[PDB]
Amino acid sequence: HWGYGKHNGPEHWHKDFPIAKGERQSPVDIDTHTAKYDPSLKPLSVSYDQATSLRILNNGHAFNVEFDDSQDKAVLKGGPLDGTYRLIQFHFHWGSLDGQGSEHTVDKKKYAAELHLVHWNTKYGDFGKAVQQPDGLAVLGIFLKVGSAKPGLQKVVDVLDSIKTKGKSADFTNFDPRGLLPESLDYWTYPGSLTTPPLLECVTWIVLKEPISVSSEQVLKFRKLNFNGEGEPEELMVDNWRPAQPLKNRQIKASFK
Ligand SMILES: COC(=O)c1cn(-c2c(F)c(F)c(S(N)(=O)=O)c(F)c2F)nn1
Ligand SMILES: [Zn+2]
Repeated sequence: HWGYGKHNGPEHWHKDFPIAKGERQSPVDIDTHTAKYDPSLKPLSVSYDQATSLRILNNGHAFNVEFDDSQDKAVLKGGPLDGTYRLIQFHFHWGSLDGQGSEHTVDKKKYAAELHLVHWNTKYGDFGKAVQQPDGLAVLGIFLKVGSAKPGLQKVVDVLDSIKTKGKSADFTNFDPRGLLPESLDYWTYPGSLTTPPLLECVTWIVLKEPISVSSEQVLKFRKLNFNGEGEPEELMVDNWRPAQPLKNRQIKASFK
C-alpha cells in the first residue's frame, strides 16, 4: 500500500493512482515573481468561532484533528471561492530536518512543515461526494518555520503521546483552530489536487503568504509519531510530504501585490 518510503513513496503512486500524472496535481512550487496579482480576488472569510473539534487520529500517514461538519460551524468563504466550504479536519506534513517538510515551496524554498485546513463545498452534501467534483474542496495551506513557539499549537503537541501509532485516536474537544493562523490572510490560489492518494483533482488551493513560527520542541514532538501500528517495527513519522509537481497549464494568482 502507498506511503512515503523508497518502495511505496511518491514516485510509485502513479501505478495505483494514474491521476498522479494529471493536469492539476498538487503541491506545486509558487514562483512569487510569476504569480499574477488579481485585484478582483476577494478577501478570505475564515469563520471559525463556532468550530467544534471532536477527535485526533493517527491514520498512518499524518494525524488529523477532526471537526463536526454536520452543520455550518466552521466555514471558509470568499477569496476565489463561490459558496460555503465546511471545515472537516486539519493535519500537517513535516520533515525529518527543519530544512524540509512542506509540500508547497516558495521560490523553491522548503518550510519545516505545512498545515492543511481541509474544507468541503456544502452544495455537494458530504465530503465523499465533494472529492469527486472539480470545485469540491478548499484547502487552506499555512507554512511553518522553526523559531518561536506557537502557543495555539501546544494542545495538539501535548496529545501526540496518546496517538503514537497508526489507528490510535483520542478525544480532542474544544480546540480552537483560530490559534493556528498568522496575522495576515494574504494568499496565493490555484486549482489542484489532494496531495495523497487518491490524488483527486478536486481542490481549490489557498496558500497563505505569511508562515507561522513553531518551536524546535514542537516540531520534534511531531517527529516522535509512528507510521506503524502498535506492536509493529517502529518507523518514525517524518518526511510525509509529496514534492512539487509540474504546474502545467495553470497560473497561480495572488491576492496581494
Ligand atoms: C477515505 O478517504 C480519506 O481518508 C481521504 C482522505 N483524503 C484527503 C487526502 F488524500 C489529501 F491528500 C488531503 S491534502 N493533503 O489536504 O490534500 C486531504 F485534505 C484529504 F482530506 N481524501 N480522502
Ligand atoms: Zn495535506
